[PDB]
Amino acid sequence: KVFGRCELAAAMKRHGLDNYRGYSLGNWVCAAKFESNFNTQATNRNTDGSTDYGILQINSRWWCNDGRTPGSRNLCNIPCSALLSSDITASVNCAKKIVSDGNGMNAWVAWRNRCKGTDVQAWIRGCRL
Ligand SMILES: [Pt+4]
Ligand SMILES: [Pt+4]
Repeated sequence: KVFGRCELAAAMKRHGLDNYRGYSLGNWVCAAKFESNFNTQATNRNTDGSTDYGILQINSRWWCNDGRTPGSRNLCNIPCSALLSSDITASVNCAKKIVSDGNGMNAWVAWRNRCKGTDVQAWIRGCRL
């Protein structure tokens, strides 16, 4: 599913991401925009053999099992395919674990490079939240 910007903001808010570990909603919407262009079915292969999955491009090296990443850790306890669903619940629950790990949202390279320190409130502007 390809989310609309405000539709996604509303689903993220409902799943408890607004101000989760101090990151306002706009940060999460911005990260999703640049990670996956709001497409729950986005996959991207990394040079190390791991793959990133879903709306927040969560990586198979640490976070999910895809059966093809030798020595992967599966910290979210979830098949990576579950992260591609039109229901964002699995992605949200896993992202909460990731952002709690010590490095906050810096774990998402596009958030670091494209969202961090920008006016992220613009991403929720005009939305009925
Ligand atoms: Pt469809
Ligand atoms: Pt909804």
